[PDB]
Amino acid sequence: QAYLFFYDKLEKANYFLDQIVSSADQDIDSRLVQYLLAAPTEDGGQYSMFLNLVKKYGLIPKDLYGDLPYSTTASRKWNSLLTTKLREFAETLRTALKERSADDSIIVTLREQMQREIFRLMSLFMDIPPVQPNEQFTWEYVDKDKKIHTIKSTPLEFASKYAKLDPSTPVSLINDPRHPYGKLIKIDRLGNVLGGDAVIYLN
Amino acid sequence: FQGAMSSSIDISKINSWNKEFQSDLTHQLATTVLKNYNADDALLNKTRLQKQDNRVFNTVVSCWLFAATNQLRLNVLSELNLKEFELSQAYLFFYDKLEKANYFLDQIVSSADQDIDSRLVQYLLAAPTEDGGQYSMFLNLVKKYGLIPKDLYGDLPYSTTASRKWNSLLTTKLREFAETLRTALKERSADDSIIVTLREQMQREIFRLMSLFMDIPPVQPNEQFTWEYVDKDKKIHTIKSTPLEFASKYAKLDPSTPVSLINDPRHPYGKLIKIDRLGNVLGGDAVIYLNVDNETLSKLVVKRLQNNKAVFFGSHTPKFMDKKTGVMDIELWNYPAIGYNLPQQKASRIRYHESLMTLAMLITGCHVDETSKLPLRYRVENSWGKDSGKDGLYVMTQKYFEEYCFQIVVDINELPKELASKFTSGKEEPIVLPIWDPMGALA
Amino acid sequence: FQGAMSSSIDISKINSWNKEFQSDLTHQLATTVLKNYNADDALLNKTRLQKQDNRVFNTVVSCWLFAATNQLRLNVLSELNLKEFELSQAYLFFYDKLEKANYFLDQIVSSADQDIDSRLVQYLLAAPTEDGGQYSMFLNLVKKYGLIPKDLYGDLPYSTTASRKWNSLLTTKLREFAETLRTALKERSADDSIIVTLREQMQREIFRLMSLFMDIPPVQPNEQFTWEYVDKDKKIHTIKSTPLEFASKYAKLDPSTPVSLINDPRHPYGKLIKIDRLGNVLGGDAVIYLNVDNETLSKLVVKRLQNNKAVFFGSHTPKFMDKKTGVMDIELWNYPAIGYNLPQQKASRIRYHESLMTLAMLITGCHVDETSKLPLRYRVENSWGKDSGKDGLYVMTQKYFEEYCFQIVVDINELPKELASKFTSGKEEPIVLPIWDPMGALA
Repeated sequence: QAYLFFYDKLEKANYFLDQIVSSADQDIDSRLVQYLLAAPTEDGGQYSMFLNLVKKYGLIPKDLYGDLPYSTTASRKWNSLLTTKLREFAETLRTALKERSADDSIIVTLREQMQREIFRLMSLFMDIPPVQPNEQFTWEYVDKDKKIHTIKSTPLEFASKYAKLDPSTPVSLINDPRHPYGKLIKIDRLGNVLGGDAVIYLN
Repeated sequence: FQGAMSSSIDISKINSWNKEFQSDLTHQLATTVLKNYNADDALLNKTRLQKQDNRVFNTVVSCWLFAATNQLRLNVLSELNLKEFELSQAYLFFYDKLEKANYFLDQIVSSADQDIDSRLVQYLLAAPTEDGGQYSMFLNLVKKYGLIPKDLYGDLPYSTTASRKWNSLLTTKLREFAETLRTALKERSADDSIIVTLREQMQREIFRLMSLFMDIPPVQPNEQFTWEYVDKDKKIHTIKSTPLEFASKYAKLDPSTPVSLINDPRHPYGKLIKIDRLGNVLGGDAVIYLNVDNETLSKLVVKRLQNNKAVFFGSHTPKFMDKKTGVMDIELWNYPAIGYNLPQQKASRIRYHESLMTLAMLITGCHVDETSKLPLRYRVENSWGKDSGKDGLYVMTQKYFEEYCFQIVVDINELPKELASKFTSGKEEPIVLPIWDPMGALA
Repeated sequence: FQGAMSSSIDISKINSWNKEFQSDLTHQLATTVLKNYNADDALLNKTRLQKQDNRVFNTVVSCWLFAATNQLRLNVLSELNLKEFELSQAYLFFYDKLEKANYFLDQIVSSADQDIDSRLVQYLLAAPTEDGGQYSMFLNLVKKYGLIPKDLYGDLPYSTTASRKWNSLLTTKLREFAETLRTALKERSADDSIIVTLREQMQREIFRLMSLFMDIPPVQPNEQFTWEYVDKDKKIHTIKSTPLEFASKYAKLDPSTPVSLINDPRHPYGKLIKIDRLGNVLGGDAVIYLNVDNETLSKLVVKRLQNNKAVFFGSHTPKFMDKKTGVMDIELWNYPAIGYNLPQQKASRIRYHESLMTLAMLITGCHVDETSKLPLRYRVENSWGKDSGKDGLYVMTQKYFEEYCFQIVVDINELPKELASKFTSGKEEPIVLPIWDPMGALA
């Protein structure tokens, strides 16, 4: 679970930076901006967000990446330190955006230094997973019969070949009396992986 | 495409950075320790603790409800020569909650014109009856209800200590009433007979539910109560008085003298600041602050203390506060040792949702640079008991005061005529902030 | 003078060094964390833990008293088809303590010639009846007393679990007897009538005090006992046997096959090593080890395991052992991150009072480099229960085995004729070490 938790938090933080740039035009005291500054890296999530993570990172057996780190069970402190920094970065960005354009060289550099800094702080409470999504890992295990086996696979292939996950089949329905039935419902801006799928429900 | 790509998390990038951080010894040590322990517990700096934990103060006196009533408590204690004494907090808590709920109904009617999904309405539905409050709200309660000794109205009821459940049931009902009102307002006018009746039935229902968790106080504000007590000498006495007279004659409270100042870098100093719609008793006073610089703020704290009176103040608890040792020092934890530094300034911290007032406490002392200078540290007290801090006492640095404290309350007579007139002129137009401003209610 | 001065602690020196260490970021972080937490708790490396905590073993079987009897326990379990079974540890514990105390009296007589303040005598008076032991000592007990099911002699007595008090009272008496003997030996000869009587009264007194904390076992070694039990099938059975026959016929123990090897870098390999005077049953076998290199030692562990038998082994507990996670890895704690490195090698560690055998455990499995190589990790089990380690199981690295383990016990028939002959030739003269050698008794 920690595997996904790590990338979810790293992605949300990065996504937040983008949300701030795309709303740089609105006032700091606006409804959207204040809302963005409220809880940038909360642990919550949705199913589409789960799929956005799995399509990009895959899955791995817990044996290779457990819940050993303190923050994996008591993330409140960690999240708080991260958020305090994201609030500083938000000002740094907005400020730099008053004079420079978004695609401007300076901004692009600034955003990269922020990703760097986010990742650095995160690596202090959790290690980046041991293998990259397309990198092979070797897993030793014992089956029901006490017979030992070795599996060599990558996180992505594993999620697919062994976990049998097909990201195209899952869809979520919802009973939301506020709107007509048979209509599709979309939650604006809600996400984790920049450019990932949106939160969609069929009412 | 290029921009969106540059803004995505690149796996090669983070793994390359990881490789670089891992070749740094400080980082290797930092992630060993930080995967094992809470950053605050791991980084608490005992070397700094050693020099900052100083409990000597050369200027000393001889949650929001406790902090606001403490002085009045002292007044009674001295006026009647008692060994111990306590004002009923529950008395004010009961009326504060009943008033807030009623006030909420009014807020809903006055905003019936805006959509349900609007910023103000949604905000109103969020936490209609939270326990927090401000000093002006305390005065609004005391002017209407007075004060009573704790002996006549204690914290016996369950909900007086665990109000969360109760508050929740109340709020669920207030949310139902909000719809009932708004709905009835689509066709009828506010002053319309039907609405007025509807609102009264709601007050009734609120009071009924409240009476289930707490009893209405035993006497009305102008109703006499008789209080039997024992003074320091074991000699018994009987006092016959009403809540209002008591707050005045024995507690010595004059609602016209207290004024609160604040250090809010977002706005010019010398200007008055008003929090829109924030209140409890319908038609009561508004939350008003006179914005001022820190030097002035610090000097006022010293003067009040030299006048032998503790100082009500609002701060951002528990930022940089160590409850175990009772220290409030923004440098007590060695975060820079792990490359964690915080450059964002006070004004920005506020605008960017990073700092706000969350709690009211009391400054009961301070230490001034006896050379020819100014305050270095303050003695702070809360109502958590001898358990919190050192026997309940805290020590706060001057720098912490400047950076994570905002408001203090003083008597207008202790202010320079220059600032006093800000409250008495009538020429000052206040800067008006939204009801959700970070500089609002204190727990 | 110059030399003594250069060897003194110079205040300017240490404060100058401090200044230099303080300007190093890793050091600043290290002393922040280390003033707050235990070095082991602070430096435990979870990144290393993650990869080393592997509970997969391709070679598996299907405190000193528990480890030495476990196999015999298994033998009975299989021989009688029981769901569960346990040999009495208390049985051996009783006679071990009684024998050691008696043996001590003999040690004192045989060294009566040396001064009281001598190295050997003072050493003898130190801990005459400690609970530790060796494998040869286990055999000396079994050859004389046999074995019995726990059901007939359990750990009911208080002292069987908290022997410290009891041992202390016994030792105080043994110290009194030591003087009484030595004194009587200044004038009389050892074989002198008086001495012989005196020694018998002492045995009597030892046994009397021991019988107060534990009962002598219910049957004598050649005395038949009747044991009622239930097999896996709920079917009841009665076994009539004596302790000696039982240890042999049901436990299948042959005292002639077990031999112990050891990796002691202080001496040449291929040579036999003997611990002088170390024993329990007067006239019993001595503690003997065949010194061998680690490759050989590791291979023997594999072979025993492939023969489906756990392996008794002595190591330095709890060096580099994490009880909470059940891991024995000398690199599990990131000490080099704080500049703490340990270059001293095994042979030196032993000679310099840094490492010794302290505890006996069992190797119940291992993982071999299935390519074409050798063992990588071993499965280890102790008798502390499911609480210690992971459900009581530990995982030990190959490197830990090489560095902080020393002795293993195998059957002479599993040894290469080359090494087997070392025990059967009769030509080998053993290297003789003092009774206080770090390679002695195991707890």
